Amino acid sequence: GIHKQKEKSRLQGGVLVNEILNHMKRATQIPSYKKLIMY
Repeated sequence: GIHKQKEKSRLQGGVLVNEILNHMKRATQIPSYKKLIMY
């Protein structure tokens, strides 16, 4: 699964997805965290 109650939303929900992308992308822009999980 990749959605909680997105179904409830008709079109507006779409915008939500877009926003999410930003956050995710930013993550790849800062792989520094890798060091943490790593040794």
